[PDB]
Amino acid sequence: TKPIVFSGAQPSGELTIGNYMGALRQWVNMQDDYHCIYCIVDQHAITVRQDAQKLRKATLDTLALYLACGIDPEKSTIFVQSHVPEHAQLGWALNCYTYFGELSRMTQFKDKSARYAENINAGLFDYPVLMAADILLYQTNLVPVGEDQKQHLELSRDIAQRFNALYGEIFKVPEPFIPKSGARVMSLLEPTKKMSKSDDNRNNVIGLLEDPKSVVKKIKRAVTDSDEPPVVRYDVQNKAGVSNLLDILSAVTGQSIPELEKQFEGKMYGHLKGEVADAVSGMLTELQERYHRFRNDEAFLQQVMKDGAEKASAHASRTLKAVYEAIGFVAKR
Amino acid sequence: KPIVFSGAQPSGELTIGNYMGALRQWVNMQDDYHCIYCIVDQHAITVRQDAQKLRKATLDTLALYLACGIDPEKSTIFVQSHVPEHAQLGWALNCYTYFGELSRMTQAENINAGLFDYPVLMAADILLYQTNLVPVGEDQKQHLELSRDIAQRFNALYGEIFKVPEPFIPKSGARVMSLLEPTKKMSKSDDNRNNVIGLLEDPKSVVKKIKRAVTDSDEPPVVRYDVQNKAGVSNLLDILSAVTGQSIPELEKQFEGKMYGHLKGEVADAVSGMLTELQERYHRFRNDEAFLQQVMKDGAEKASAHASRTLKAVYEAIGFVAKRHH
Ligand SMILES: Nc1ncnc2c1ncn2[C@@H]1O[C@H](COP(=O)(O)OC(=O)[C@@H](N)Cc2c[nH]c3ccccc23)[C@@H](O)[C@H]1O
Ligand SMILES: CC(=O)c1ccc(C#N)s1
Repeated sequence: TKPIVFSGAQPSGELTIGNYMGALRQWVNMQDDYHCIYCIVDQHAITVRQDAQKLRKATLDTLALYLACGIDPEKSTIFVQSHVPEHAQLGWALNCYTYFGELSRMTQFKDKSARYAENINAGLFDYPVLMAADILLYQTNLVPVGEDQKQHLELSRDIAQRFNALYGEIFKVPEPFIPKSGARVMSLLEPTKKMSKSDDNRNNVIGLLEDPKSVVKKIKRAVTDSDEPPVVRYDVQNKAGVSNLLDILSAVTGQSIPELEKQFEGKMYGHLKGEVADAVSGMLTELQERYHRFRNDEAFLQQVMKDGAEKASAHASRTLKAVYEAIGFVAKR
Repeated sequence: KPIVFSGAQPSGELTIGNYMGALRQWVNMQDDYHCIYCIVDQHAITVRQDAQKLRKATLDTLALYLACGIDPEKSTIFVQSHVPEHAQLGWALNCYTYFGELSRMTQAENINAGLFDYPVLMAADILLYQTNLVPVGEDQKQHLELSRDIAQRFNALYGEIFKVPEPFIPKSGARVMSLLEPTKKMSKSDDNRNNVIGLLEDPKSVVKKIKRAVTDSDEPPVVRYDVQNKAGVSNLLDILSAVTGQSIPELEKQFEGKMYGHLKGEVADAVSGMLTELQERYHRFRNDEAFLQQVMKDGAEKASAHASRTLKAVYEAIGFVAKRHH
C-alpha cells in the first residue's frame, strides 16, 4: 500500500493564492505518488464565528475549488470533516495526552485571540488537538501545509509519539511537506504579514475566485521599496514586496528565483508586476472556468461528499477502534 | 415525563452512603422520570490510569448500577464512548464556550487539555438528551451552571434547540457519615477506607469497620440521637434507621439500658443483611457477559436515537452541510 497524505482547509474566508501555493498545489501534485486524503475542515472553521448560510455555502465553494484545482475524486478521498464522527471522538481522547502549556503558547491561538477579543472560545484554544486527530486517524505519513501550520504539525508528532510510547504502534508519526516556493505568501500592501483568507483589507489578497481584472490592479499597487535604481532581487529582509512578487511568479510559472532575477536584469518593477499580473490572471481565469462547472453541479458535489465520507470512515473507524482498545474502553457491540 | 441525566464514573467503588442516599432514591423514581445513566469512560481518561482496570471498572460500574435496581427496560443505561454524539456535540459547544469560563472553574502548564476542557463535554452529555433535571453534588454545581449558560447562549443565537437543564433540588434524607470522622460525610473518594463501607464488603469486613466506628465517653453509655455531642452514636443510629426504616425515636426506645456494642452489633447485621441481595445480584450480573453486552447495546441504541436528533438540529443551526448517508 502507498504512504498516506492528509491535509485540510477551512470553509471560511475566501481561499487565496497563498492557500494554493502553500497547500493546494502540493495536494494536486501528490495524488498518483501517494494515497491522498483531503478534508474540508468545517469543525475547525467555526472556531471563528460563522454565519450559518455563509458556512454551508463556503463548504460547497471549498469542495468545488478543490475539484477546480485538479483534486480528482477517482484518485483522492475528498470529504467534509463533520461527516466523520471519529474526528471529534479521537480529538477528545487526544485532549488527555496534550498539555495545557503546549496549547497556550500556540501562535495561531495568540493571533486569532488578539483579532477576535469578543470570542476567545475553547475551540480556538483546542484547535491543535482536533487537527492532530484529523491527521492521526488516517495513519498519515505526509501532511502538505504552509509554513504557518508547522507549529500545529509538530504538536501532532509530539502527541503521536507520546501515545505510541504508552500503547504501541497505534499511530504513524506524520512528517510536514512544506514547499520551497510559496510556503508563506505575503500581503500585497503589508509584505511582512502573511496573506490572510479573511483580511479586512481586500487589497492585501489575491483571492482564487476574485475577478482577474481586480487582481491585476491589486498586483500593480503592491508595495515594493525605495531602491535606487530599482532592482528585481529576492531579499525578504530588505525587499519584502519585490521578493513576495518574485515568489508568486516563481510558484505560478515554475521558473526559479535565479532564472527570474536573470530575466529581469536591466528591468524594474513595471516588468516584474506586468509578468506577475499576466501569469496570475491566466491561472485564475482557467481555474474559475473549471470552478463554475463543478460548483453549479450539485449532484456531482453530493456524490463526491458521499463517496469521500465513506472512504474516510473506513480508515478512521479502524484507527479509533485501536485507540479505544489501547486506552481501555469497553468496545461498542 | 421529565428527562433526568446522571453521569456514573467508572472508578469509584460505591458506599452504603451512595446507595441508601441518591441511588435508592432514584431506583424508586424510574417510572416518574425518563432517567438516563451514562457510564462516563471519556471523562475517566482525563486521569492517566491502567487500561485493563478502566475496562474492568466500566463493567464493574454497569453491573453494580443494575444490582442496585436500575432497570434497563425503564431507564436508559449506556457507556458514554458507545455514543459518538457526545464528542461531536462537545467539539461544537467548545466553539460557543469562553476560554475564560473554563479558566475561571474553581478547580496549569502540565495539566492535560482534557482536565481543562471536560466541563464542555459534561455540557454536551446533558444537552444531547433534552435533559430537564440533573442531580448534582456541591462539587459539580459550577459545571451545571456552565451547561445552562451554554444552552441559553446557543438558543439565543439559533432558536430553542436545547432544554435549559435544572438541578434536581430535593435530597435523599438518608444521612451516612464517615465511621472514624462522623462530622465528615461518607464519600466514595475518601482516602481513608476505614471511614467507608463499600457495597461489595463481606460480613466480617463490616463487623470490623463498625466495631472501630467512633462513639463517645458518656457514662453510662446512652444510645441517644445528638449530632453536636454524640456524632458517632448518632451516625450509627442514622445508618440503622436508613437500612431498617425504623424511626430514630423507635431505635432510642429499642436501645434503652443498652451499650454501644449492642448498637454496633445490630448496625453490622442490618448493613450486611442489606448488602446480601445486592451482592448476590452483582456477582450474577457481573459474570453474565451476554446480559451486560445486551444492556450496553440496547442502551447505546436508545441513547443514540435521542442524541442524533439533538445533534442534527445543532449541526443544521450551525450550518454544516448534512452528511450524505451510504
Ligand atoms: N499566506 C499563506 N501562504 C502559504 N500558505 C498558506 C498561507 N495562508 C494559509 N496557508 C496554508 O493554506 C492551508 C489552508 O489554510 P486554512 O487556514 O484553511 O487551514 C489551516 O490552517 C489548517 N489548520 C486546517 C487543517 C485542519 N486539520 C488539518 C490537518 C492537516 C492539515 C491541515 C489541517 C494551510 O496548509 C495553510 O498553511
Ligand atoms: C467533547 C469535547 O469537548 C471535544 C471533542 C473533541 C475535542 C478536541 N480536540 S474537544
